[PDB]
Amino acid sequence: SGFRKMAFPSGKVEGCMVQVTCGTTTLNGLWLDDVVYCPRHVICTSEDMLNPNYEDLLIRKSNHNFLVQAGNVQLRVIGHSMQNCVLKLKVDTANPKTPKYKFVRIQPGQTFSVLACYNGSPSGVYQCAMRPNFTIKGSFLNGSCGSVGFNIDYDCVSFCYMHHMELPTGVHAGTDLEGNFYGPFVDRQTAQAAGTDTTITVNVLAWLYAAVINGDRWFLNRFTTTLNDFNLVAMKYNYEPLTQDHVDILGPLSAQTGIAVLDMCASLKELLQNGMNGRTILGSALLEDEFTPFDVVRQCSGVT
Amino acid sequence: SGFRKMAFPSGKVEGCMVQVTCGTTTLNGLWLDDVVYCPRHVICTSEDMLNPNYEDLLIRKSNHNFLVQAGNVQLRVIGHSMQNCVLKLKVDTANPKTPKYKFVRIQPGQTFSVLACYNGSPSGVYQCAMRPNFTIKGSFLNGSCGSVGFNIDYDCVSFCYMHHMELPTGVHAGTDLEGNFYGPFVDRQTAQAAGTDTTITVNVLAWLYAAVINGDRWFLNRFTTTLNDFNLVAMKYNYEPLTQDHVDILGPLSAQTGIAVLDMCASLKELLQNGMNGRTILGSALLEDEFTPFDVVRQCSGVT
Ligand SMILES: Cc1ccncc1NC(=O)CNc1ccnc2ccccc12
Ligand SMILES: Cc1ccncc1NC(=O)CNc1ccnc2ccccc12
Repeated sequence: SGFRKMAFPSGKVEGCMVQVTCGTTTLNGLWLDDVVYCPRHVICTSEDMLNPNYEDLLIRKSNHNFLVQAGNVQLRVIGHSMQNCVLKLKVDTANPKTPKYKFVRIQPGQTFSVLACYNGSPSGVYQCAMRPNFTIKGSFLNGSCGSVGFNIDYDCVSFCYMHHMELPTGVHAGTDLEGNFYGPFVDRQTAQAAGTDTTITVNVLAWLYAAVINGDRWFLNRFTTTLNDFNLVAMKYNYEPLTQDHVDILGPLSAQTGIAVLDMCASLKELLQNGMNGRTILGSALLEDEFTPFDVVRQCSGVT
Repeated sequence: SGFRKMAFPSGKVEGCMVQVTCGTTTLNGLWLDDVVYCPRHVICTSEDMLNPNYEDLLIRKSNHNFLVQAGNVQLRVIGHSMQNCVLKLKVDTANPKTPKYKFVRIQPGQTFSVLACYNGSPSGVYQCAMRPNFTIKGSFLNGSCGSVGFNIDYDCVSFCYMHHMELPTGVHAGTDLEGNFYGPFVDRQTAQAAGTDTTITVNVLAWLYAAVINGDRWFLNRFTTTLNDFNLVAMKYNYEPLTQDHVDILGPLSAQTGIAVLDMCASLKELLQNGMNGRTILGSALLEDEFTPFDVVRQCSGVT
């Protein structure tokens, strides 16, 4: 039935997007209840970003300096406060489109959808994974800051990410909705080392299970391996070591296909050692790692 | 700044999704104004699909046999009619969430977003291209029929696709919103030849331009070619012949990067003849063809 890099339907998040302007800086804000959440660097100019003292910069700002616009209507700001790297702008109006929501701090290797916005307007939606090095490989231009990452469980939107920075390497960094950066990144225009990015092994295996379910099975072999043998190969190819927790999470996929997790590990071991030999898996010529075992189950069962 | 397979924000389409049930068959409908559009095979059972006489099947159906539910509310059906392969159910209530919309019949090689739905509920959104052989490589399970493909220009939703069939080959077929199938496909569970699928050359070139803009330039070479020389190579590798119209559409990308279209064709010629040599372009190990020149411009400029 096909397998696609699917994002969650973004409607519930679109109704929360606002434009936040402070001075000459305009970025996106997330309006939930009577609070607008945005990156605190909205108070910075291009030159302030080199070494900003956010506490000192914010002291020169009053409620009337934060211009919040939701579509064509202006929100009245009645409070402002900084929480880690996010500003919380209390407005006098609760967002009538506020969905049921939670703020969650996701784990590296987990996936989420990103609603890229400019001037408080949504332009696109795509599915991302938080890399093991806590960066995301997104698509963000000047003005995209404040764009959010989220997951949806039936009617509840779990916000997990807010975009803040583009590192000199072209990868992206941001925070959870409490303003805490994922990784060692800071909201300062300085050289920031994004460590070694490893491949999310459990996700590659989940995607191999999705491939078998959807017809792609050329890579299945007559071999098996052990967790320790597989991890020797995984280390060599900069893959995250596979744990018994990862094996357990792959349990439903192993049960559905009848292919034991360690047998799938042996297929992955051979793909790592021999490459794809000019072939593809689910329309890809590389090992895809941005589908969790939960994503594979969800897509293969049609969870709405 | 990164480059992602971005879909349009699906909010405007989510508010149009309804569940249509006829007999024991349930699929998705598109509610716009006082009309619900759905595949006419909603009137078929599993056995009817082998050789259905839609006119005869529809005659045994009355307005009260079509159960349309939008969320938790039931729509009253006051009219029903078949237009090509779609049923148009006139309801007594205009959809209050009807966006500004158009029905457009896209060209092969063009792209669009798909809002996959089950029981009238959205589960995911992904970006597709209508293949040159008029199939789409989607992600659709039982119940996904009636899910729609669309494009968005500021506030206007152009609906281009409605999902109808999964061919025995695992690829998908459907119609425009007037019920006309893309390609030679019929809404009958029979063997249907999806012809040779070619690579959308103009899209690969547009994606190579996106790669250069975003930093990936290893594939740029000291060579040039002509349209005829390039098309000899394109024919050998089952690529669509490049025309002067395609060169003209790539004009803005050629202007932005300073790389002439024929020079980009020479890079593509060498990638076709020599492969990627174990390297990647925009995180892909194959030549991506599901980004039009318009998509590349839109994403690189941040059109909301
Ligand atoms: C440009 C971009 C693209 C993708 N993702 C993120 C960004 N920008 C950043 O990393 C942060 N940049 C800025 C933070 C605060 N004030 C700023 C004021 C003027 C200009 C830039 C500012
Ligand atoms: C299964 C699927 C997955 C992805 N895309 C499409 C489909 N199904 C089809 O091609 C059409 N199938 C059916 C059309 C009408 N009535 C039907 C009644 C019972 C069962 C199936 C019916």
